[PDB]
Amino acid sequence: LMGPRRPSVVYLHNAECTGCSESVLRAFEPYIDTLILDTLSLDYHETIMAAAGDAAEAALEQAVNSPHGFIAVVEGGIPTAANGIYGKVANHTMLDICSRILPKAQAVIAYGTCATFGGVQAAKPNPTGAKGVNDALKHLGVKAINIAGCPPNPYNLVGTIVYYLKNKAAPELDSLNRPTMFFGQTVHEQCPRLPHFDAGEFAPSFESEEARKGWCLYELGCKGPVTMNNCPKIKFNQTNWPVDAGHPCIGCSEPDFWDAMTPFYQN
Amino acid sequence: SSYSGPIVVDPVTRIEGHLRIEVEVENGKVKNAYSSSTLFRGLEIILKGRDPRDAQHFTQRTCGVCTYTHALASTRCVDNAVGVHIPKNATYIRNLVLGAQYLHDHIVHFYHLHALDFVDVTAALKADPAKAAKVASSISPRKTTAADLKAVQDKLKTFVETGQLGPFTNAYFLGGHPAYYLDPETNLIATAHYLEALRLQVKAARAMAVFGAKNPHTQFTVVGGVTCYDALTPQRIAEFEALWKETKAFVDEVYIPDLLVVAAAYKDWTQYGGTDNFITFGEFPKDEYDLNSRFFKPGVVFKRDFKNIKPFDKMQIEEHVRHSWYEGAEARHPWKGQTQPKYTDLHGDDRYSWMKAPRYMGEPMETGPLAQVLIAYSQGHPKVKAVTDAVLAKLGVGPEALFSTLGRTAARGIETAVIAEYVGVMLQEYKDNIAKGDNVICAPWEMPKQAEGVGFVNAPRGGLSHWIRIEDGKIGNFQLVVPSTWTLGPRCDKNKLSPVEASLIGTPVADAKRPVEILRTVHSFDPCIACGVH
Ligand code: SF4
Ligand code: SF4
Ligand code: F3S
Ligand SMILES: [Mg+2]
Repeated sequence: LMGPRRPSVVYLHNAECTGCSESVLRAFEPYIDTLILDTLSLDYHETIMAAAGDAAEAALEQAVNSPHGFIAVVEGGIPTAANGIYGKVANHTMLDICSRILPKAQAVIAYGTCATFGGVQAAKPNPTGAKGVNDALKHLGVKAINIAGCPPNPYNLVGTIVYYLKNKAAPELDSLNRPTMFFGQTVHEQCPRLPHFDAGEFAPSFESEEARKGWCLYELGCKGPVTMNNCPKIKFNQTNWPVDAGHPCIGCSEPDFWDAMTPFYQN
Repeated sequence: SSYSGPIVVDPVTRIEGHLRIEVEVENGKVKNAYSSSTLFRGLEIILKGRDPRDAQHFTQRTCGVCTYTHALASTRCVDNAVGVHIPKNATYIRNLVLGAQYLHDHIVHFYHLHALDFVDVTAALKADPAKAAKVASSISPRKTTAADLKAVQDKLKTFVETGQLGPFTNAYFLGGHPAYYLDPETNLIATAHYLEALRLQVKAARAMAVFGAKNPHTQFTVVGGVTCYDALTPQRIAEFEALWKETKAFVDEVYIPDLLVVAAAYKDWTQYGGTDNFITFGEFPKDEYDLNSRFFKPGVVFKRDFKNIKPFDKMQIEEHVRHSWYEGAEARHPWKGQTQPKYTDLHGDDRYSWMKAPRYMGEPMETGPLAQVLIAYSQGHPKVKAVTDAVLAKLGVGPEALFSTLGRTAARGIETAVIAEYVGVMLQEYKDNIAKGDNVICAPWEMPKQAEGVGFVNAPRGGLSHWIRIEDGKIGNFQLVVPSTWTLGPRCDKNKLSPVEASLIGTPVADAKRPVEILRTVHSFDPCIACGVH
């Protein structure tokens, strides 16, 4: 898969929707072709890799056991109920897969709220006992860098990897193990509608003239004040973000947000 | 050298989600098949008791490949339950984002998920770029030169020589493979365009974020309409239009010519992976309450009898669990749906998948581009007929060729081309509506305490439906019935093989250690296991 030269990345998919992988495909300057050809060696990734079945399993072993070392990027929560059986790949539970592989990584990045905190399948009543990576694997000493969002900004993944490769270390992390360079500000403090919030100028409904005029979406449920992310600054796809599209923030980079931030249209 | 015995492909890569395919091979051909979906999340369980307005935010996370589609289905479903008739502009904006989703999804599927089943990337290094450029220029109005393709070859050569093959590690074509047919030049053309498509899809996805906030996982839909007042502005409309125009040019000038050159080389693939029955829900409405107002219309076809398209009756859907890891054996209509997991391991009590098995009047139904295209054709859809006929003529094949893995793959391209053009029609209609002074994008509505609703989307993989029972103003039951559930779910309580299972019978396998022929058929359906199981 890899040998010397480019740093090896092993990308794993647990209980996920593949939205985080799709977000990586949206990488901009650098784009994903530069990342895969020049920056990194993407040595396992079930969504785009050529090999399948036994050949994919051999590709993964070859990467994980390389003397050159690898970085793990993990998408999805780990289902732990009923001894892990709710999620299997190659007939191994995801819990087992991740327990065997992640302690061998030089660094682990949990990419997306599912991998970081449990995510959507961990919302009540959590039938599969889905956990974030660090929760699930605490006992093995795994401490993944958490890049939260649903999905995160891919700027934040690339920036973290670049930093790690340059500095041979994790960047400063917050108390949720998220990089402070991306997660140090609330969405709200960065929001263009903040002057309306301060003036108590709130849209009372989506059809209202106040919404048309771009008034604050707090009364319609916006969780910007309690959410740490860089959305207003970086935006998505080089062009927009939820509140500029007129819709409240739903809190998607926070732990337990499915249950803590709901109902999404109330504050 | 003809293999008899099992083959397991686990993981099936180059799909969304976690699929295990099991086949029995006799004398080098598949005699039997099982489609085993190996991740469950249980979103329907999680939704119980919640605010119906919250459903679209949860269900969008069914799947990030077919992002937006579930938000749209849930919003259509709750719109329907509350009886709101959303403004014309909300229909246009919702439809335009969906059109953009189809273009993004199908371009990535052909190049980044399917094509490695047919393209030997390493053989592109052997190619003559001048010859390759001539071929490329002959198939497309876009002119390609020798230097253009040599740049690709030089980049690839550096990559391969580093010994770090990355995503190409252990590819079934490495070393050569008897089922891979392309010459070096055609491999080089396809590889060049694979790489180009990695950047083009960025623009295709950006088109969705212009109105929809972001991709993946849009954030512009609400019960009653949409939120994006900025989508009315000439600047955002122009931004969308420019991304759409560039995306359409890629569809027309790169994807479809590539699809045709590859199909022409693999014409034996008209002989494998046919199916009998088709279902489609229609898409791109004028009237949110009338499926027959959609640009593609709904319909049902049994045993390839396209002369007798049946109306779609939503009450004739039931989802089976007898061969699934749920309690019992009773099929349910989704307004009486049940999601009661009970794992028995592979083939335990004859159960082998986390997907339910949807049946229509008891029958297994393919859904997705081949169903949408064939039914629309048979309904006299002029744009679908013109494009389909042109593809058949180019390939020198008859319409029977469509009932196959190649056919299905071709139909995905046909639909992409037709949708790409129709997005321009919708866009113009949207502009016209704004020009008449209609600036409304959301309608008021009220939550009933008790209601039933259903929302229908024809998504890039086919007929998607979300079903709600509202009780005390809360979600009493919320059921998703998803295109990949139809296509890749298991057997039902009548033991009928699902479309993917049945389509695999007869597949030749040259080399059981590298069973690319199974992947070709499976990938032709564009499986989404997060979708299928939720
Ligand atoms: S974090 Fe969100 S987008 Fe990423 S895998 Fe989980 S549900 Fe999907
Ligand atoms: S719209 Fe949301 S993030 Fe912006 S000012 Fe209002 S509450 Fe804060
Ligand atoms: S919903 Fe998520 S993407 Fe940003 S605006 Fe709020 S943290
Ligand atoms: Mg369901």
